[PDB]
Amino acid sequence: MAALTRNPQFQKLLEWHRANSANLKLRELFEADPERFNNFSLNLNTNHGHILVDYSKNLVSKEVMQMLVELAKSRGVEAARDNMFSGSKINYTEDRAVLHVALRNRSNTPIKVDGKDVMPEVNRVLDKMKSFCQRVRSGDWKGYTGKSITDIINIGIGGSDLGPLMVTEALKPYSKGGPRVWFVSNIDGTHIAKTLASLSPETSLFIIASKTFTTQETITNAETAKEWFLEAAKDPSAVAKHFVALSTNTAKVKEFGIDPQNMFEFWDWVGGRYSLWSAIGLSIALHVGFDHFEQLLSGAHWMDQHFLKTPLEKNAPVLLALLGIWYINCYGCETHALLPYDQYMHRFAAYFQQGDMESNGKYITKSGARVDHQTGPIVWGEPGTNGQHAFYQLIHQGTKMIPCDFLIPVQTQHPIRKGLHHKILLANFLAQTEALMKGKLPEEARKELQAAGKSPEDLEKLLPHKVFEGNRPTNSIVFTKLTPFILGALIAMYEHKIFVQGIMWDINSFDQWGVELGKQLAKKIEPELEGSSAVTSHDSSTNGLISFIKQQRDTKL
Amino acid sequence: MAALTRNPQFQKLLEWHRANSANLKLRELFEADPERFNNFSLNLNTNHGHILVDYSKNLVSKEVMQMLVELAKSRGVEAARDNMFSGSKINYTEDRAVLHVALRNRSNTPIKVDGKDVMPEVNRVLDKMKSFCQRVRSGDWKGYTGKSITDIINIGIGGSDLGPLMVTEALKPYSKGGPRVWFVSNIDGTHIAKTLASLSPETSLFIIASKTFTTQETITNAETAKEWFLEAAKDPSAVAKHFVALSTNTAKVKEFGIDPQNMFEFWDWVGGRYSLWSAIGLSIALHVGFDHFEQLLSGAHWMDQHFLKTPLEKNAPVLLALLGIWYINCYGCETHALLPYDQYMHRFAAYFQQGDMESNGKYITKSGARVDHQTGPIVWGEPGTNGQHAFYQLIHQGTKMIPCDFLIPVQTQHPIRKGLHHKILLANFLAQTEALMKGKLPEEARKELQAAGKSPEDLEKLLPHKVFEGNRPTNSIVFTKLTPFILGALIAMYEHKIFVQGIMWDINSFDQWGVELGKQLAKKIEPELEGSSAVTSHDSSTNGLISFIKQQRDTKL
Ligand SMILES: O=C(O)[C@H](O)[C@@H](O)[C@H](O)[C@H](O)COP(=O)(O)O
Ligand SMILES: O=C(O)[C@H](O)[C@@H](O)[C@H](O)[C@H](O)COP(=O)(O)O
Repeated sequence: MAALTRNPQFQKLLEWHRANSANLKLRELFEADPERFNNFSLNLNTNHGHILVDYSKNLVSKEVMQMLVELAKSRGVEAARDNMFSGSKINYTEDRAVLHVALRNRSNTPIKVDGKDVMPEVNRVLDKMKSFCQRVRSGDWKGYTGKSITDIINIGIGGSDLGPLMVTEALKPYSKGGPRVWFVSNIDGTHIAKTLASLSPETSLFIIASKTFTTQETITNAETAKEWFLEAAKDPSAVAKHFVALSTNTAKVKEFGIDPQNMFEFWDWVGGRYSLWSAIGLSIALHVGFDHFEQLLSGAHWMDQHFLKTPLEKNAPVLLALLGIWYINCYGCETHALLPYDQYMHRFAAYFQQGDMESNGKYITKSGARVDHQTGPIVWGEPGTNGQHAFYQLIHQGTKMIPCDFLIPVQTQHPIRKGLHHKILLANFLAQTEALMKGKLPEEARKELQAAGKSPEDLEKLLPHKVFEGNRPTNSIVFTKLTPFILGALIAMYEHKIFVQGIMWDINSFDQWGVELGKQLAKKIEPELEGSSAVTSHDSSTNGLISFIKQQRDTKL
Repeated sequence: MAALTRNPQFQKLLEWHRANSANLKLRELFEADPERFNNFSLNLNTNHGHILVDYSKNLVSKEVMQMLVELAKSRGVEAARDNMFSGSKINYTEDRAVLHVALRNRSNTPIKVDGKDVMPEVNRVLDKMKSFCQRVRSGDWKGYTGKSITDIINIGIGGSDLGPLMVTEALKPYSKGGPRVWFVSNIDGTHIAKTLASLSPETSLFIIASKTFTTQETITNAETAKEWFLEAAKDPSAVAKHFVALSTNTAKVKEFGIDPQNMFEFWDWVGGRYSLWSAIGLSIALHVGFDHFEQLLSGAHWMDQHFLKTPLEKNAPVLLALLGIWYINCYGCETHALLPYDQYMHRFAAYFQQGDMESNGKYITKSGARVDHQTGPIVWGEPGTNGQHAFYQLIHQGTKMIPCDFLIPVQTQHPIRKGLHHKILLANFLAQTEALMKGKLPEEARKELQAAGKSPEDLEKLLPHKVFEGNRPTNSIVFTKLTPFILGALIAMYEHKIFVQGIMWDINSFDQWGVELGKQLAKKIEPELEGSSAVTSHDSSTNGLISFIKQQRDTKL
């Protein structure tokens, strides 16, 4: 047994679910209570736009929410939160603080690690980033032939890739006057090859993004970039004009051959999947300008303050977390879908697929005991409206329960045709959650079949296929506009959702020991692939696949 | 109850699972039997490359596979397949044939629908596509000001978008000397707006891809494109040089104002999510050339013939389907991950997320019974190695069982640094499935921590976190090279896997009444967004969300 399952508030919740959950029907919940939306939503005013978190289309009553809040309290969420914010070493397996909140601490109130305020160094690096952004964006920073930089290439993977990629994509309209940004991440040589093919060494600046500065994919990609660069420049001293580093590892940055003044530092208490707020966000700041980067940080700071100050029962990330606990630990739902009705947000789901799954895909608790309950869900999704044509069939008429978060800005960045496209986009956003809740009754579908001129036989056969059970719960998250500030608040909101769930499960949201085995085994296989000799050192499958590779790699097609 | 659960071969399978599955341990299965790879893999020689389907790292024995094959026979898979290939109207809810196999029927053996061979019309459209491709790609086809076409823009959604998108991405190296290709799909105005900003009306050719030619997103996007075009051209006759249609609806194509000689026809028996093989594939053929499109079709034809003629026990799509049934209906796994170790394949998982989930996300059977068992899984994934740094933490050390298909070409399109990148990519591909299979025992992790220099205290604290339980099953699908032919074979293989699972569940893989519902939903909300008036006609959530939209849409940020 584990902390969560031994908790009496959890036991009460589970027993309530067993006895009563069959009585929960969304249609009836709304019919019984005209104040339902009012009581089961949060309209947050940030002073820079509103964020409406509408959780009313969920399979919860007032009683269920009360039990969930009581569980958050009795799992120590409030104390755990305060410990994060104060610099306690809550990443217990690595003995590190967890301080992405410090990166965006706009108030500059001291946050101490080992008795020392981290804010001076946070701000020093931010100042460095700002200066660098001015130099590059103005054209003052020259390439080896004296030309202004037109292209920036981030080289990094996972935490050193997805954040900057997702954010630059989401904030594309804010990039006027900024250099083009490219993201190279996969070791697959296709990635760097196709990127370099469209670039000039004279006007391209590479950003080597790596906490450790030892990740194989990133260092290999970086060395490939440098080789390509030096082929043209034929001068090792020119590297300082075209390569900068975002890292915690001064020594390995120097060994690679980058100028010490070209290093933008971060700290061990910045987790990779929580790092876009640090030096790692340099490509964001370059692309959209430092002012917009500061706005992004400020939005996160607003949400941090909301999370810190707000009673749990009306605390947005807490409520989202609690709904997830309900669906995961009581209903047994494996997945959570993120469905932004926004093309600019097209990498948002992929970002939180990392942020969520790498954080909470854990099975060992703080005491060292194995969990005897579910932890993190599989996170997935694609932007609306496309999903409606693609996998919503399964959401509407399959055999899985799938909690979905639908997200949309009220105002579009592109109000073409006098807002026609956005009107339609909004209408779909609204209609889909409504339909997921309501479904379609036999009496409704029957009349439709009759009106279509179906024979009595055809109607009878078709009817069950046209009926939708509904009762599919959703969150609707609606915000004034997707500005840098609002985007920052939204990312931070989900960061804190993930944190609350982790605390409740008694797991460490901030380590990632599960990547180690794959890395070890790959290092062993790498040298074995070279040459013609048979590999027999593994299981028959691994050996068999290697044999196939060696046999097939010289075939001409 | 339903056909599957009433089936005695299924109940035998399930009973065996209950009694025996806990005793299946992958590490031990491989140690006990050096022939395991040999007995649980298929090395397919297509004469244009090999496809190795290695299913040996699955939680199966000879006996499990025997029971699964017997179940497939009991469920009448072979007869159902033959019926699909013969043009029987197996899409029973829409009374339609299901004949994507006819689209790529290179043999030209007659396939009849309603007594009439479909092949002459299939080939007539293919010939038209070929002629059009030559004219555009050669530069002969001129725009309204007399310039060659430089950009092609597919406008379509769902089945009319994702296939052409995924395939042109996957076959990018084959696009030298072809026009740039763009995909516009979302109604979100951002999609068309950002596309048009990069284009000239003089040199852009639009492809309106829509089976019905009534889909709201597509027709709206098309009308927006046409307005933009006509603002520049100022001549309705110029539309014929810049707009073509891929459709079954001649009348609606004419209504939109497209030249009848600019219409590339397909048929009702071509499902949208099975349509890239038809006229819908025109953007593929324009981008990579008709010869490469023909190779794509040929590869699918090879796999069709494999599916049609091979005994079930050695039939690749059947075996993949059966392994899925094992994990879905016996283990209860909600999801299936597709993990291609290939950047060009970056939209492959998204494509089959649609192909699989829209096909098999169903709950009514052929008999009209509601299923009392699971149907289609949630399909998801991202290319390796990035996934290793995003969500593999959860796959390795979470609380979910997740069947994964790992896919890779032996030969890379970009053998940079003398093959160094691809070597590392292959090493990771192999290591990850080995790691998922093997895990790491407490005693193995203990020895590692001891050797690392950890104190008895630090070791004990860290130990449980370093343990990998393993026993996580995978498929490895390795192919000589990702050519058009091999890609075609791989897509068809998964199409047929989906088909087999559908037959076994007794559902219609080929309708989409949930998607049809969708296309009926937003029309009611649309007029309610106009004006400042409060909406009280829906449930309080829909009402409240509409109120928020109206309150927030004029705010200046
Ligand atoms: O924080 C994380 O999400 C993980 O630790 C991981 O995804 C990490 O970010 C990458 O492996 C890049 O690591 P480096 O920044 O050290 O190159
Ligand atoms: O076949 C499918 O998978 C679905 O029917 C759906 O995804 C369809 O492709 C789109 O709604 C576009 O429909 P049109 O091609 O008619 O515009």
